[PDB]
Amino acid sequence: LSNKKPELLDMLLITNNPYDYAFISQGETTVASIDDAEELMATDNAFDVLGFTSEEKNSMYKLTGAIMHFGNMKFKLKQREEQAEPDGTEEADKSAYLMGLNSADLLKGLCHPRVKVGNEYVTKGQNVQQVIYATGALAKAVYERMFNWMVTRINATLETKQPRQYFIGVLDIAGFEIFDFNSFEQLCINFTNEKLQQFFNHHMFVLEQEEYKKEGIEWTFIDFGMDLQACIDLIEKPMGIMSILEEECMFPKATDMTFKAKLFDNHLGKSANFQKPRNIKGKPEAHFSLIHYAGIVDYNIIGWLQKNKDPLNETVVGLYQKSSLKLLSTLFANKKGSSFQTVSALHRENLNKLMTNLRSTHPHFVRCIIPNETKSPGVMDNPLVMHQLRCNGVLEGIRICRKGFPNRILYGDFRQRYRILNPASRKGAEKLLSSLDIDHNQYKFGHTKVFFKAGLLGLLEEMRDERL
Amino acid sequence: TTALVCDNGSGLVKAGFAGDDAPRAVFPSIVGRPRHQGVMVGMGQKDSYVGDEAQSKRGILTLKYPIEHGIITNWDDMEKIWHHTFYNELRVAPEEHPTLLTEAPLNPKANREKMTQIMFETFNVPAMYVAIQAVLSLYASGRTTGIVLDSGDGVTHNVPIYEGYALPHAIMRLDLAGRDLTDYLMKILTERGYSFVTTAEREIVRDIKEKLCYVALDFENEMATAASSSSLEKSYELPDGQVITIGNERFRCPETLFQPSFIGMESAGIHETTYNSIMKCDIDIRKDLYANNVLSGGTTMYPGIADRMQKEITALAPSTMKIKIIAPPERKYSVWIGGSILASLSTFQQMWISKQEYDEAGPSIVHRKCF
Amino acid sequence: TTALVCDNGSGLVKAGFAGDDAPRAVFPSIVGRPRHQGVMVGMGQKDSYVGDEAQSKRGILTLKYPIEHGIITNWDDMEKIWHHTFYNELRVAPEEHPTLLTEAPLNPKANREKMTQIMFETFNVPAMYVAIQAVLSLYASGRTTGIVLDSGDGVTHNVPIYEGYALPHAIMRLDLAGRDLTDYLMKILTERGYSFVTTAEREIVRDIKEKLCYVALDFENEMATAASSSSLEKSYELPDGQVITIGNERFRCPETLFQPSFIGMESAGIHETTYNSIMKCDIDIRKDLYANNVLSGGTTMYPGIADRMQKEITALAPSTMKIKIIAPPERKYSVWIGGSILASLSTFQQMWISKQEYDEAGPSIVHRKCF
Ligand SMILES: Nc1ncnc2c1ncn2[C@@H]1O[C@H](COP(=O)(O)OP(=O)(O)O)[C@@H](O)[C@H]1O
Ligand SMILES: Nc1ncnc2c1ncn2[C@@H]1O[C@H](COP(=O)(O)OP(=O)(O)O)[C@@H](O)[C@H]1O
Ligand SMILES: [Mg+2]
Ligand SMILES: [Mg+2]
Repeated sequence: LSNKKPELLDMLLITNNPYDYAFISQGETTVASIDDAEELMATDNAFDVLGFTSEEKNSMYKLTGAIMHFGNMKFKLKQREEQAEPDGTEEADKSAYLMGLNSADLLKGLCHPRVKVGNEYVTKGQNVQQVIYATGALAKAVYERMFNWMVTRINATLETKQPRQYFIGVLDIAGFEIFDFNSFEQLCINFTNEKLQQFFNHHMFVLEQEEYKKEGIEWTFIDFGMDLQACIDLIEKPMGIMSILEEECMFPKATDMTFKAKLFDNHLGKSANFQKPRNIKGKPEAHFSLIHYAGIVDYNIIGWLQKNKDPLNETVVGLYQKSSLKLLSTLFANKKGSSFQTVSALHRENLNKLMTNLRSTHPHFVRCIIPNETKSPGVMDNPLVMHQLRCNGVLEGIRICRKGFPNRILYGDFRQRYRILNPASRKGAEKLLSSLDIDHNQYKFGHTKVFFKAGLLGLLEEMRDERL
Repeated sequence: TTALVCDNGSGLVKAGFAGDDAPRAVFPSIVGRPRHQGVMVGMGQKDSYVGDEAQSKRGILTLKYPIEHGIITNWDDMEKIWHHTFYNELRVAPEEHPTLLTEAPLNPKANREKMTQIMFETFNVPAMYVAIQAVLSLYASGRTTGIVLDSGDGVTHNVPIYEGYALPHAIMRLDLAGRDLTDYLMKILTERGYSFVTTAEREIVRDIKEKLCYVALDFENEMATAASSSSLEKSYELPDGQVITIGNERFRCPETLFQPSFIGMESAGIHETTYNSIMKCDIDIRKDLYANNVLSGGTTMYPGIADRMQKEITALAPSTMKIKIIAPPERKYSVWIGGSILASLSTFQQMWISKQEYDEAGPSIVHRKCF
Repeated sequence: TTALVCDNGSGLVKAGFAGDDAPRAVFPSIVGRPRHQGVMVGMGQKDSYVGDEAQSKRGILTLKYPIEHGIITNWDDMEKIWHHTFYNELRVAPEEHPTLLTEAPLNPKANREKMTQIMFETFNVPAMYVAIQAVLSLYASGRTTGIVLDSGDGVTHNVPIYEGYALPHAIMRLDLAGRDLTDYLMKILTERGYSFVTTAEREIVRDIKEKLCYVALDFENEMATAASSSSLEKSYELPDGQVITIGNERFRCPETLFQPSFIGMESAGIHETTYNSIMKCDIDIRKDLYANNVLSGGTTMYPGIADRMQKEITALAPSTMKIKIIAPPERKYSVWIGGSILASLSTFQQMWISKQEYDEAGPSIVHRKCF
């Protein structure tokens, strides 16, 4: 939308006003503390001198302009019939020219989709709401496919033909983001971070059990996965929130109030995690609350049904496959029904793919936090850091570590160093530790590493310094 | 668990997995046997041709419909049809696929009992369920109220639903359907010189009915128009030649649905049965039923049936109320779409009749709390 | 703090906060259960519809009034009504809000005791109080003397008050009220061929009674006029068309209040009970009582009831006496306005029944000095 590149605006038929497009105007038009012109220059400079040429960059700009253009058709309902017909056959012409498609064919495919029954083909009637959902699904799908194609092209430019063995993975995903107006996207992010925390806890339990088998003694051999699986079952398992939303999307006459009513009828009191919303600090409104790993989070219901439906039209996809553009590359391949497609299902399958990819590699966890909301390192807000630490589970992780016997020291080093606690190999170490007035239940004897309860070593060493 | 959905219907069998918007296999419910002797030795013809192959061999076989009006009358043909559907068409193993079966209202309970017995003991399905055609049709239309008219090939029935609550005392069933229309088409074509007697010519007359028949908005005026002008005459291609010209018989055949006295029936037309069924309901829900008249079934696909029925109902209904008839393009496959939608719901998972429950409760499990 | 002024009444629950000018939430006091079975699965209908929601589903629900004649007969339904009123119509948590309840005179002590127990236990209100529906109506009229006639839907009582001192021995209670008028209208509508039997059609007949009925100045003259002329006939449109015209049955329904023998009752008419209660009092306070006849309640909203009542009472009263009837436009909501005024008084703050006092003195504390 910046005006410093008139060629894109000219070829994309853009009026330079963000308020003229419903896909963009419903949010924030512009903000300060940013100059998108410099970012555009950086991005198109990167695109120019790279593996690929500039004609496909122009094609991508055309595709994003068409995506902007889809938020303009009217689709007035026909008289005495539930069928929907278009009114503004101008933006449709622009979109067809941008994709190289036929405007009449695109309008006919949108208004009258065709489905193959048995061995023949039949048409389906669709009112304004169904075609609106279909065009929104088409726009979001083409955007995602364009992004995936760009990522694949960058990757194909990147690699070199040296043999590859046992790669090293680096991942960065946002954490337990919590606002005052939590919604469906926040729920998805929280679910992803919940799965990541479950994976971390399972890895820590595996390491602890490996240490126990190395020492031959198991202490509290209960897996920590069940301590956290309750929220995942509330979210992912059948009869959960996602499944109820998915089945409500397909119900004939379903609204958000009905969704909340069914959630309460299915989970209020049946599961400990689910609970009624709370009214604190004068928050706008809440509908239901969950006790996540970081604490109590309250969500909002309004808008979930509209943003979860993903009805992907098939005749429009077939039209896309016949364009004179990159649409063939984007839509090269396209069994659950087209209508029975939801954002939640795709998110769940992508999360499962990510988890099954990550399970094969040994993880390494790095936690990053922001100390100050502003850019001044001098001052750092205590509540913000407390909330971020609670979300990241560093305190939870250290408490899990200290729940068992984290204090382990070598026997010979203990014998030759800590004997000064009360100044005057296994048997000698045992005699030395039993001669220092130490309760037998607090420690556990082994062969190489001795298990000590938290705090015993600190008290032993702090009194040793006094006796020096 | 990719539950299976089937729709035996009448005259057409359509089946496919749940979660889809289109049946994967549609073929007539016809079983045929050879009637001649056969002289060629070594080819080894099979003793029965079932499904679509019987239409290919239509000229040498004797086609038989295992169901007359909803009720199965020849069961062995029904195991044959179900085996064909499960193996030759879908290529699935029914040992791990729950099956949803669709059944018409107001039928003998022995029919449902035998369906469940066949499903559980012959094919060994882990679970199954039997549902009503009209409720599934109303699922597929995205509605929650409105009287729905389901006219297929075996039986025509109207079921009024309001806010998801059925009105069983107002459910009406009429046995007039497509097969009677085909028989009347033969009986009315025999007066022009065209005689169709064999069961193979049943299919030709049915094709003529499907391709060249329409419902007229008016009858007397249309008869006067056809009796003078020749603009209503069309020609048809028989599978060997000798084109035939059909005149006023193209709109006289579907008039049986509105004038059932043509075939000697005593009842009234569908336009009157629907109005009576609406009037049997409560006075506080007649508005939504009037404004949400839903059509389904293959027989309701005649060009111009919706306009004629709307005109007749408006003539019957009070003049101060709007009348709206919903006729989507996919009336024929609406019931299967509704069945797939219902089977895809997660709240339906606890309404299956499991194998253990069936073994515990006997064949009479169908009519218990589990429907 | 703020106090809540409720008015259970009979057939209409109206509630709000103390200090307001009009009730915030007014809705019928009915509870409806689905009498059918429900074929659509997954929707999950609730098993009980309460309040004005049950009015939207009159065609699939049966309506039951938890209050028949002033007294509460079904207590679970009344608890549901109260929960709905406190949590949906007002959306206010009652744990920190005193409530002011109302009830009719001459009711069983068990009703009041159970009302107090329910209020103190189920909802745990900090304080509560019960007031007579006639004292509040006198408060809302800006008066301090004169009788008041609170003819509602369940009961019709006439409480005389002079100079703020009530006369318990002259209180007359009559059970003829709006519900009996609606039933009589049902009975006499069959005379014209219209049959209203279902509980849903009770609401319709009530609507005709509210809209078209009026009180005639002279019964016999109007009988002669209606028989000969036809200018009294008006038409009403039913929820499904088929407009109905009611003639002589227009002023016959509210005549039962003045001619109780129509519905088999033995007691005298409202005009006669008022005069009897006037003469039941002393002789030095009859002038103010004659000159300050106050009317309230929903049933007193018929056009021309005040003129007929004044004519009858003037015929009964001595010729040298002045008669005035006070009929403000807001008769129906007068009791709630009076209750809000009473709860807003500063001297009333010491008359609440505290929770500690209830726990110390048992449910019988209400009949004690703390009324
Ligand atoms: N286009 C059409 N015009 C007229 N009649 C049709 C048309 N298509 C199908 N039919 C009639 O509908 C019948 C098929 O009914 P069907 O929908 O299969 O019932 P079911 O689903 O209960 O088996 C056929 O017998 C045929 O006569
Ligand atoms: N304009 C009117 N004409 C005749 N009857 C009316 C009118 N308005 C209300 N009513 C009757 O009054 C009744 C309402 O009385 P109401 O004051 O609510 O009694 P309560 O105070 O006991 O709840 C209704 O049942 C209705 O039939
Ligand atoms: Mg059918
Ligand atoms: Mg009252």
